[PDB]
Amino acid sequence: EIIEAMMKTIAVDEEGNLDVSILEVGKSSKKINKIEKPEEKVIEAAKQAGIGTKADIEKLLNELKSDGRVYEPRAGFYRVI
Amino acid sequence: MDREEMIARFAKFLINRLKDLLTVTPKRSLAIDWAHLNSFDPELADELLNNPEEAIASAEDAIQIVLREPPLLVEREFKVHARFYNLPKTLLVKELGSEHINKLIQVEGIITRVSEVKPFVEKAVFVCRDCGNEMVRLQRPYENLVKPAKCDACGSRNIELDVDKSRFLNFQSFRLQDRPESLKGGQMPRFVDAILLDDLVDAALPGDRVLVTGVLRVILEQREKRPIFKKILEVNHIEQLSKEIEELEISPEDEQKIRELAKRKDIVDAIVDSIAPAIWGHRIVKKGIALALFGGVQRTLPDGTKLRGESHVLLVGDPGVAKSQLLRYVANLAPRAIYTSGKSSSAAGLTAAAVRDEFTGSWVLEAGVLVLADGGFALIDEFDKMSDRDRSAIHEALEQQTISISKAGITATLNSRTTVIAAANPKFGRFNRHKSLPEQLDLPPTLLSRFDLIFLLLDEPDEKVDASIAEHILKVRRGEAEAVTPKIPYDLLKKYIAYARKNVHPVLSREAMEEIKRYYVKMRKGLRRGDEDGVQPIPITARQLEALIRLSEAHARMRLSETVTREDARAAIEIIEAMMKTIAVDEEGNLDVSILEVGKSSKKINKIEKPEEKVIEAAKQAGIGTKADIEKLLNELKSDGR
Ligand SMILES: Nc1ncnc2c1ncn2[C@@H]1O[C@H](COP(=O)(O)OP(=O)(O)O)[C@@H](O)[C@H]1O
Repeated sequence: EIIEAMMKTIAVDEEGNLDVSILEVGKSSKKINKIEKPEEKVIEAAKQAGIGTKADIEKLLNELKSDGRVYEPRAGFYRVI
Repeated sequence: MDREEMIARFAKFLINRLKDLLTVTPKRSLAIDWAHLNSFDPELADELLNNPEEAIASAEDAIQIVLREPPLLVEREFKVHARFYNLPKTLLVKELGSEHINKLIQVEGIITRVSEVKPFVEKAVFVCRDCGNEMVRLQRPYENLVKPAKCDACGSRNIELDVDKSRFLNFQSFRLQDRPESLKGGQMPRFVDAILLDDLVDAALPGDRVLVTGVLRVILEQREKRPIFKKILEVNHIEQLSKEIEELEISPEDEQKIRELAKRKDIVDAIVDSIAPAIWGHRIVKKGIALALFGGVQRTLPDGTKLRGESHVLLVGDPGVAKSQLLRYVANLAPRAIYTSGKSSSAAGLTAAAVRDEFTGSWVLEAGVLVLADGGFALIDEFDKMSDRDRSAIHEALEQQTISISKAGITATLNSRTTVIAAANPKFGRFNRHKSLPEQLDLPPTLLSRFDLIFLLLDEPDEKVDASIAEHILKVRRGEAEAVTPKIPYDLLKKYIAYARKNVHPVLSREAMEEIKRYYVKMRKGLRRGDEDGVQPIPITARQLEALIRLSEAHARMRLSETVTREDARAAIEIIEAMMKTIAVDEEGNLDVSILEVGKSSKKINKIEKPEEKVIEAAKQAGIGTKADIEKLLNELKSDGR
């Protein structure tokens, strides 16, 4: 009951994934970052695949710049590395 | 004390030992035995351990007289260093303390660090124009800079060094640590820095078992206190340790029960169940580790090459499958095992590297876990998180079993004859069954071509396999007897592995040769016809054929059989076929992963795909891939600039 009440008050995931180990959920996080990682796939894959909203993909491509998943030498054009 | 009398006593004991030296003139040293001197003159041999400063000097001048007096006397009286290789007691690096200072000791261990061939001046003649030219202030190579404050002859202070008349000698400083084979029980890698002189320099490499016997000297490196700050063993003689002392020994009463255990039925099943009894399942992984412990025969061909005799294992899987625990139980079960992590906690944590010492700033070659465990095992946990320097040298240490470093003024090659039973974690958190192994593994694709066994300890939810592991963990926590205890005790099994890796050397038989041949040709043409008009898949490579023979000989050595029985070669096929499913089979067809990938499809699509608003549409109606697949294809192409 303590373990059950802990998982409920945390809301760790929809399917109860162990986000405490990877800091990512399979459905809402791992599936999106797997499909995400001129600008061919930056504009096309964001539309025909329906990966997410404009604000949702913006934070993912931003975090991809730090982890090394999206590289863009120039500001006008952005690419995925 | 009675130095002149000791010279006469040394000359009395000195003559068959000096007789062969009288023949060989270029020999610049003389190997003298302490037990021989103890038989001739026990009181003289006792002074060797008590006052080694006056004993070595008096013995050198004494044997010089025993050299010039008889015939065949050399013209130039070359320096004859008294090398006492044998001693009545053998000390340990951990047992060594401040009590044995200025005493002739014989400490055993393994060399980890070593310096270059640094020349040092023996007779430091200082050039003083005013006066006092040939004056010598005898300095030792480890000692600090010696400089007189004033000339006693004329009172001048114009002091300088005369390196034209100075007689320089060779000098090398190494680090002797505890042997990880047996002295690792103390769990303290204590070190005693030692020095080397002429005929001792370049006499041993790092990661080698040596038995040094010298005088324990001291050095006042710091001026913060009058007492010494660091002790340095002045090595008088160096010698590599014998085989019996550097290998596991078995009692004669145990040699009978080890042979009795070999005659016991289902010996293979007993050893598999005896390896990590706490963890549930993974019997294929347990048998694969068992084949790695009883490594194959290592033979050398007369053509110069040496056939490999090790089987490296890699345990890839999601977190929570007790893949790190499997590297623990084997760490204590294996005879010579160094349990370590992939994290580069030191400059030479994984592979031997070069680092400048803190004493004189000179680069010293420090060994690693793949060097100290030579002729043994090295269980590397978290193999996917390694430094770039270690990742570049493991490609050679796993196949050629050599580590050739030629940087930082240190050029040499080591012997990395270790069985790397490693375990890596996927860089995506959990391993996906829809992607190949190097796609989710941080290890390079060429590095995977070295491991003979790669098991996938994946986590799969199933009511049958989860209810068994749940009740098994409960039995382990409850303290159940048969749930934690092995069928073969760890103490006896540790000797059983050393007995097989030393005495039993199986040889291939005609029955097993036909089984290895029929299996290799059976895999051929398994999937090559599939990917026609392009890169045809190679289901099995000749590299894996050598790995199959190593596993077939591993199963014969585990049974303590001097021949590879047809049943032994069949057992290695099941383990290979089981790994096939993990990689290169039962996944993207055969040839999967291989060197880099199956290519059957990926490579095939690569050649077809090979201001870009037109090329995205061109790939659409081409039908080579869906809009989602052709999207992810160019992300990997943009990664390499394509
Ligand atoms: N077959 C098994 N039997 C018993 N315990 C297991 C088994 N598989 C996984 N475990 C459990 O997994 C937990 C973590 O093990 P660990 O060695 O840390 O795996 P990893 O390092 O991959 O996370 C342990 O508490 C252990 O009890």
